[PDB]
Amino acid sequence: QQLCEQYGYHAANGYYFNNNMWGQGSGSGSQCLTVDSAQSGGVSWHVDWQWSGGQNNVKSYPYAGRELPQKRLVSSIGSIPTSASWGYSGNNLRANVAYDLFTAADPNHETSSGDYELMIWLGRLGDVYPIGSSVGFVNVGGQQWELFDGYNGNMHVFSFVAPQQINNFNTDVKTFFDYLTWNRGFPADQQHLLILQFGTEPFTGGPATFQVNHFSGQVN
Repeated sequence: QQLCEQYGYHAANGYYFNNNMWGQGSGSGSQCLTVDSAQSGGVSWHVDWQWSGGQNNVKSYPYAGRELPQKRLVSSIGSIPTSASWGYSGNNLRANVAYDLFTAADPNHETSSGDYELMIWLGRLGDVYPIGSSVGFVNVGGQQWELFDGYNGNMHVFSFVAPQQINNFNTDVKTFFDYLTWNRGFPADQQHLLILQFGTEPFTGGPATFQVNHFSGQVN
């Protein structure tokens, strides 16, 4: 499946993919997401892109996501085992590589995509910035991260950013949720987990390829 249109979309075997060129209007370029494998044990895919303009504007967030038929209360989730293997190539890369999760208390959350957004940046290429401000370094699930805290509209956004790129990553994402409820006031018995996604936010550069050798994730 080759997904070049702005919102070309594929789903199979419990995973979905979206080219997700939502910011294409803030610059110029092209992008195609190709699905290499989509199985119940995990997915494989890559996206090719070239992007220019809008120096500090995200052009897209191509991703694969785990299908979540029930939106579970974080306090009800035993674990979120996930595994990711990726690589980047191309010139002048300004992009990140990140897990993206969203939670909300009501299903009809009106003015935003979720009460909370939780990102985990495995990659940070070039001078690119998460939302909010640094609150320092924290240790979660066997790794040290720079935690960013901020708001994107109504949404409270927590970004755990790896100080050097992590190309092969295994964790339980519930431990990041635990960190947030023990230390940053996250209300675990009110927020339902809406989304578990993984991909790349390009800003500028290319011709580039973000290669996902393997992604898997579950909400248990």
